[PDB]
Amino acid sequence: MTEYKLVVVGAGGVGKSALTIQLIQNHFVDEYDPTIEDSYRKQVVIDGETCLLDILDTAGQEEASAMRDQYMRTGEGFLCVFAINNTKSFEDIHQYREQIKRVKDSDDVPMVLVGNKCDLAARTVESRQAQDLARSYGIPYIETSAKTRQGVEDAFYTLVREIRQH
Amino acid sequence: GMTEYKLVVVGAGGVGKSALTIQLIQNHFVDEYDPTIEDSYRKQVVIDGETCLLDILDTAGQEEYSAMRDQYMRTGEGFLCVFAINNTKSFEDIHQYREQIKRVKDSDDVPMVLVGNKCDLAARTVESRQAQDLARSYGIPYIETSAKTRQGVEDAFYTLVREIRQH
Amino acid sequence: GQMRLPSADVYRFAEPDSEENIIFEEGIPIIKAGTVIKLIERLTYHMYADPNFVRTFLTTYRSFCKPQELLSLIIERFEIPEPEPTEADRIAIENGDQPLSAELKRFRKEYIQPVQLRVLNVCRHWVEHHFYDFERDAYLLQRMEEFIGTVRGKAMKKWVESITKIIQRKKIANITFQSSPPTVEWHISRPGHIETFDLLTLHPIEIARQLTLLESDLYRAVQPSELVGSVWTKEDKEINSPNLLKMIRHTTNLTLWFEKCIVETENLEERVAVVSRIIEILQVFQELNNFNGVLEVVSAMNSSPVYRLDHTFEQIPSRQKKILEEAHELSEDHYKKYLAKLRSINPPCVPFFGIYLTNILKTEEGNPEVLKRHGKELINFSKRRKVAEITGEIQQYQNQPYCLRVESDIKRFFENLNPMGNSMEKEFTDYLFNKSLEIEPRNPKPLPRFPKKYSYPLKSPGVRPSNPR
Ligand SMILES: Nc1nc2c(ncn2[C@@H]2O[C@H](COP(=O)(O)OP(=O)(O)NP(=O)(O)O)[C@@H](O)[C@H]2O)c(=O)[nH]1
Ligand SMILES: C[C@@H](Nc1nc(Nc2ccc(F)c(Cl)c2)nc2c(C3=CCNCC3)cccc12)C1CC1
Ligand SMILES: [Mg+2]
Ligand code: NA
Repeated sequence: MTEYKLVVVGAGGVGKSALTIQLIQNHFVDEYDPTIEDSYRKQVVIDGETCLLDILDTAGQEEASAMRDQYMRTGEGFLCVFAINNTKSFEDIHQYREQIKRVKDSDDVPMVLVGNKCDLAARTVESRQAQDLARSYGIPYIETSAKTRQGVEDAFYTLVREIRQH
Repeated sequence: GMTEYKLVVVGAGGVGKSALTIQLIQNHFVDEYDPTIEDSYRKQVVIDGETCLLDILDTAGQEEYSAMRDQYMRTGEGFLCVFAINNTKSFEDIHQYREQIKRVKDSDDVPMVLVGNKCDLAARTVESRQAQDLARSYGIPYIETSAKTRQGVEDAFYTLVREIRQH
Repeated sequence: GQMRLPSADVYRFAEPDSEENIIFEEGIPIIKAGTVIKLIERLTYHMYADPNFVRTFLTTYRSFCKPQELLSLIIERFEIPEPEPTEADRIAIENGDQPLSAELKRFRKEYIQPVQLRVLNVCRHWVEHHFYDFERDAYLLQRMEEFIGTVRGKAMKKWVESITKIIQRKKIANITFQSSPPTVEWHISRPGHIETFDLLTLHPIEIARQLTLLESDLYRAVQPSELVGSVWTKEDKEINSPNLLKMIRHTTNLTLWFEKCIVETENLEERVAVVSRIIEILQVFQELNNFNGVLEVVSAMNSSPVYRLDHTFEQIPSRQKKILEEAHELSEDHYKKYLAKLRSINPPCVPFFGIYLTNILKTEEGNPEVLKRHGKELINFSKRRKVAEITGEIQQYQNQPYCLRVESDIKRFFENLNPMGNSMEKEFTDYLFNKSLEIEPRNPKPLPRFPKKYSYPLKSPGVRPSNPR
């Protein structure tokens, strides 16, 4: 059993915790309890191989913005999450991308761009704009809903595959 | 090559039974233990000049799974029946453990030893004479052990191996 | 340079690390032993977060620190003094200018705010995942509410207000799937006819599914509070470990029911059908990764009353003998193949709990509470980490739910199963063994014949599922 260290990052309120708890427990969290730092484990078979996912769920609130280097050092791949009804959260993605690259001193860090809350009709970030950004990073773009489970396994397990082949 | 003996520890829970195998298999002289370590219940020893391998099953903590006792007992060639010298109920349980071993092994003469274990400084309630009398009525050896000083631990296991060898 | 710290005389958590107060294992450090002050410092460390350590500590700390004392210590940790103005700040103020306060601003940003946030994360994890401390001590809860409710200042405000609401919700205290659950399967007993339910009249697929839902729920209900301190073995086990004991007593009752179904079927041909049906239920348990259920069956077949039934065993079809042998071999060699299989499957699963109990108990009993170093007694934290590795594995398999539909009548049938009746254990297991001797006497006594007891067909419907439109 290979172990994989995944880290979920992005602006406050985009659904990092809801995505993670949907993956771990098959439950949608309605409350908005801002995270400081949480960690989860999941044994799962991906492409016929059993592994153990360690998932770090990080703080999006700006008051925690000086505490990120410590978790970026440990992570092997990153889910970069924004919400498709929150343009500021999409503009915040590049700050996370640049900090991860600096901390890990690498242009080639496993990452997936995640556009969450895709169950909501009132979109303000178009898929094309997010896909363009993802291509500029060399990474896939996956739209998700922590509420309905749409795309949730695809997002996390695509990240595992990129760590596996790194 | 060397003979392997499959030994099984049985007895009441909650009264320090596990200290017997831990102290044996331990690094005698470093008080530490990881029971999850594959073959932390196997120990090569020399008994009366003959080297052998002990494989010890101690399911301490699973006493409430009472319908699994037959399964666990069936794996063994010799048995340590353990009670605590400050717990009369655990001593009174011995008769039924022995009857159950005899039924599982389908034999009236199964290698076994009676072990009285001193698990703390609380007052002893089973005197050595009572336990010697019980062991004699069964035709089996009696060994007393300390759960803290390792006294008697080697004697209990080596005596059982001698019972198997002389069966 | 490193930030300067408050004087250790006014703030105890600024004492330098030494082997008299902390020992590390041989890229964050792993603590082997330390004083409680050093453990709490590293639990809330300014340089890094350690979420695993928070879980380990909050799961195991009561073996070395009382809950009331832990709260006092983390409040002490939270109350960090700010440094005085520096010489450059002094000179600026003397000239009527605003000081740069560079050292003060850095200490706030890089020491106070991370430590305080990590103290609040301990509080949040404590309330969310270890709330029993507060259920059992109402005054502890009052102290926590008061502490959180009086934290001032904007940097912590979002989390203070959140934690206040979380506490209030915990005081007064839904699953979604990738697909639909399969259709409930029926055999001789039809829906609503609970009086006919039995081993051979319910569908074997649905017996295995409904027992798996029941056993999964029992597994998922066991909290670490029922395990740490080996409390399920002690005199107050019924008070401290009720969900664990309910889970074990279910497993015991099902094993005994299987044994009773077998030996009370006196006709040989009927008894072969009973054993074959139990092995089919075992096959579905294996398909569902219900290892508790697998071992319920394996323990029944290994029991003295059943194991000796050579005439019955001889007539078990070869392919079913192979299924049962494979399941039995999971237990061989100290569960070697079981442990490897559990770590390879795709959950949901239902682990067998007994191995966890033995490993927690032996870890507790085989390691000292303290290490003595340089005349000091240090808390042996490595021992607690080992216990929390086991409780963490347990919790990891408690997360995944089964995509199976409950059948409320079948569920109630297995919830109310009571093979022993009013008999005591020794009485009942002697009865089972004497039944075994009656139906297949010891050689050289002749094998008797017995009349049939079942009026309905014995042919199994099999264990491959059906799917109408
Ligand atoms: N409709 C909808 N709401 C969602 C979705 N994901 C999260 N939410 C909601 O958005 C809010 C914030 O979710 P949360 O998971 O706490 O966000 P977060 O990114 O972890 N916040 P923080 O960075 O502060 O820890 C909650 O009310 C949650 O129910 C989604 O996919 N759809
Ligand atoms: C796979 C299975 N093994 C064995 N099983 C059984 N019996 C048995 C098993 C299931 C039943 F449903 C009934 Cl009815 C009976 N006897 C055995 C014997 C003998 C015992 C006593 N006489 C000599 C022959 C020897 C070697 C193996 C076995 C294991 C789960 C337990
Ligand atoms: Mg969050
Ligand atoms: Na007593």
